[PDB]
Amino acid sequence: EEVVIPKKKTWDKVAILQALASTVHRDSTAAPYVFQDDPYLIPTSSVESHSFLLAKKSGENAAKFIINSYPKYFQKDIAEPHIPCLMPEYFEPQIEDVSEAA
Amino acid sequence: VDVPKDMTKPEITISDEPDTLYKRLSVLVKGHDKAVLDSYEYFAVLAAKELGISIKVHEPPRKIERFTLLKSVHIFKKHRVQYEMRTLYRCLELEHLTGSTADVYLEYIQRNLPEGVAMEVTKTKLEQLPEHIRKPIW
Amino acid sequence: YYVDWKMLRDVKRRKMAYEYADERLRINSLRKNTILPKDLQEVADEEIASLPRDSCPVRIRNRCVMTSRPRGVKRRWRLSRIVFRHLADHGQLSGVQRAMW
Amino acid sequence: LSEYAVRMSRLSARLFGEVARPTDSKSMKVVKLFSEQPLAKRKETYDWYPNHNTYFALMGTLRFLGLYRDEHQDFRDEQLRLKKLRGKGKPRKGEGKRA
Amino acid sequence: KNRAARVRVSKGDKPVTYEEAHAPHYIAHRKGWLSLHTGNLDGEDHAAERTVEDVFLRKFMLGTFPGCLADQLVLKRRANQLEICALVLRQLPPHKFYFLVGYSETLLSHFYKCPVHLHLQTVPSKVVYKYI
Amino acid sequence: RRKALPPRTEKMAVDQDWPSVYPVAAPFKPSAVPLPVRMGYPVKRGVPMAKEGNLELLKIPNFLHLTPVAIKRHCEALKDFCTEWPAALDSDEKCEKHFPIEIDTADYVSAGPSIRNPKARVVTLRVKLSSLNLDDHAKKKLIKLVGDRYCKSTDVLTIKTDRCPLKRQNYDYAVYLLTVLYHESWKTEEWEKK
Amino acid sequence: SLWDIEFAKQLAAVTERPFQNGFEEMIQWTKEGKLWEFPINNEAGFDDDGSEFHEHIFLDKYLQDFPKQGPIRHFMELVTCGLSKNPYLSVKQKVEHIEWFRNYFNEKRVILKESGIQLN
RNA sequence: GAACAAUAGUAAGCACAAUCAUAGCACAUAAAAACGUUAGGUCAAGGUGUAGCUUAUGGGUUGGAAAGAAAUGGGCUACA
Ligand SMILES: [Mg+2]
Ligand SMILES: [Mg+2]
Ligand SMILES: [Mg+2]
Ligand SMILES: [Mg+2]
Ligand SMILES: [Mg+2]
Ligand SMILES: [Mg+2]
Ligand SMILES: [Mg+2]
Ligand SMILES: [Mg+2]
Ligand SMILES: [Mg+2]
Ligand SMILES: [Mg+2]
Ligand SMILES: [Mg+2]
Ligand SMILES: [Mg+2]
Repeated sequence: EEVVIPKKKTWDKVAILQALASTVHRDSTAAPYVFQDDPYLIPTSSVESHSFLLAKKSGENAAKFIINSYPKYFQKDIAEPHIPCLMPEYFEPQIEDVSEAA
Repeated sequence: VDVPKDMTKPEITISDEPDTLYKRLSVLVKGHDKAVLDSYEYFAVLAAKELGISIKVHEPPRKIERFTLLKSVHIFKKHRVQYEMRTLYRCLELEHLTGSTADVYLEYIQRNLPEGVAMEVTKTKLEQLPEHIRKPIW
Repeated sequence: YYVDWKMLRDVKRRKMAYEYADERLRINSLRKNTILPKDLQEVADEEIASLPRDSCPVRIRNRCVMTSRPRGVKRRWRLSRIVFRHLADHGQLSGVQRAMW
Repeated sequence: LSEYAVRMSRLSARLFGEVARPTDSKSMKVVKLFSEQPLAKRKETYDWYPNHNTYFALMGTLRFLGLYRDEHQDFRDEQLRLKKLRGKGKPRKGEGKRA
Repeated sequence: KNRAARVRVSKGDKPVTYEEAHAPHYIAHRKGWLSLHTGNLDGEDHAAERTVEDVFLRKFMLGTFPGCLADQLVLKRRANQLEICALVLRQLPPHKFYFLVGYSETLLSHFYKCPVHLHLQTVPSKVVYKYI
Repeated sequence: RRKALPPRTEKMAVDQDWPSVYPVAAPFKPSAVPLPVRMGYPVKRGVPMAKEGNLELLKIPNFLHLTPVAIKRHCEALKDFCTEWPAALDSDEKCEKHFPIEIDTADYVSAGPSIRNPKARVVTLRVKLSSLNLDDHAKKKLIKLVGDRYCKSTDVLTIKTDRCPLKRQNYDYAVYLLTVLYHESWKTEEWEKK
Repeated sequence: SLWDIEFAKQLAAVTERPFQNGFEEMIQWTKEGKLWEFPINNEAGFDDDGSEFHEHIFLDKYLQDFPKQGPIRHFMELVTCGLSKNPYLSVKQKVEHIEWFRNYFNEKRVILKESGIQLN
């Protein structure tokens, strides 16, 4: 009659992180987060800003190309949750003789 | 002057399930240096006082693990090199916690945990009695 | 390649021990007991002797990861006493410092 | 030691999941054989040595592709080139002893 | 004479860094550790894996950025994400620097099955602490 | 072509908010830090090195993203997620009589790709025998059934379960152990009369 | 359907943008699965095939195909007790050990008969 | 290359010292101890310049690597 049990609140795994993000707005004298904060790497013009992002994406794609071309160098998994996003992707079909499965 | 509007878009729902109750929450943070632990303790108590948790803080005794190795490469045992590993502990005690309050506190605690320290969390879950012990006769 | 032919043999020994771990455990369960009659214990001993030599966990040697030094290694870091000092004196290992007391 | 205490201990072991009937210490070893993981199955044992072949192959492939620059291998190649130019190279297999 | 992690004094004209100018017995007294992780605590485990990952990162980054690296890297391990801080001489164009950092951020992540952050600080030259 | 860009220090406003530039943990980039800080052992005729190119400042973990203003701003948004602790259990005396069962659960966090910790499966159960419906014979039988797991000075029964792989399985097994220990303490068999 | 994926990738291209804050970086990585689920639990991602404590502690239901009064029960109760207290093995893995014992005992029939004690 | 009631000595720097650690000082200990001497020890922690092996000085399996005529160094046990 005196014991009071409150109810629980269920939220998404990223809802609290979005609540944290809502507190901080965009800075005035700060470069966008994707570019390196070092002044020697801070872009000066719009063409330089586009070129730096394009070069970084080209390096990311080149690394992914090596990862896909040599899967055996990344087959060993150390992370317990087994995140599949970082696993190499296979371009070869599994079955070749069976027409239906090929 | 360019402040965005309507930036707060949370998704909070109140489930009908009773909230979990906790008696005592012990947080033992272990590290190598003392300045990092002191700053972390100040941050934790400042965060807890705003939420109204009445945090208790005390410093458990440190532990120093020492070992000895050969100084030279091939043959010199009279001369040795001794290495030391210090481990300092800080204990934060929380009392009268709820399931959601503990979760939201640990969210702001663990996300900002320093790289050079680790944390052990002990929870005293509160329950009244199981269903088979209320008033049974075999 | 690996550091040494000895390390290349040791990793094969560890792989074989991992492969034959369960079978050896099951056989030893039949040898380390007194409830079972002694007639089948001799057959179990023959079966465990018929196993490949590199299957027993007694052949593994805890060598250094970097230099494969058979002795003078620490189990916590799996490194020899010299590589450990070389890495610690550069400050590359957290919490490790010269003992002064 | 009484029959009542023996029965109490036997029932306590049964309810706690321990060994019910009395058994000898030498036969108790089989209990520990299964209660704990074997040495050969431990992660600190079967994953002691990292796969040096993977690291070496990946680094060599990156060096050949043009991403990693291995000073040690470059020095080895330079010394081998200089030795071969001097005149003492690697003999062909099958002719070192006979030819 | 002690010779571990000790640069011998020349006639008085060689440039040395702050980390190099301090003997290993000054660790935790005047200079800190180059890497931070929880594996070297008292009741923790998985220290050899962290050490081998750290040394592989050192050797990989040395070849990844040849001749432009100023000093030793800083490897911070904080909640499953690994931060790598480096000081690099401004010898390479930013176009190539962004290519290299984008390559590494994905290669190391896919190799160690964990998120990584890479931060570079450009310096005009190596910072001199003692006599130069 | 070489370019040298001045840092943000000349552009930082005096009253500009700090958490906007350091929202999360950062490697302490000197270009975005307007505070001139000298760290390092000074020379006999020199001064400690400045923030530019100083490895000492980069080695240490920076708390620039955890200033008190940022902490207050963050906790103002986090106040919406927590629930209010009931005031009916201000003192532990009422908590003992309302929720006599105590479940000690251990949680660990460590930096690295792995999450499994063998000490996470440990769940401890603490029950005060003064809050149960045990009779004299039931209490006397239960004390001897549990043995050393129950103390006389404090009169608190403790259950230490680690057999189950999962923490939830260990908790369920502890509850089952408590249930069977309570139930079988009331059954009197034929060997009790001797 | 291929057209559903074709329309979904167009939506994904518009929704995807370069990160402006580390908070957004962490949100996206957490949703993808790279970041740990806070608050961190050492059992996240592992469910042990959804088994409970009664699939681990209680294994006497697998000893039906054994002599009840013979030494086989005395031997197997110890291995069942060990498996129950073993947290490193799964319920299916213990089934393999007990089935291997069943197969071995039922295969070695001459020795158990010659031992002088009747066994099944 | 020096005379303090001063006669050619200024001197960055490395050493010494100070500081640091043995959770308060002081002491003590610990730590540190430059340039060089002993072509001192270590190709067998690891890589290595030079000179030598490639159906072998390379790579694998099995079985053996004793024993004490004798001398000596360092420790434990005692001779009460
Ligand atoms: Mg070698
Ligand atoms: Mg001078
Ligand atoms: Mg003192
Ligand atoms: Mg003194
Ligand atoms: Mg000394
Ligand atoms: Mg001194
Ligand atoms: Mg000599
Ligand atoms: Mg010699
Ligand atoms: Mg050699
Ligand atoms: Mg030799
Ligand atoms: Mg002798
Ligand atoms: Mg001696």
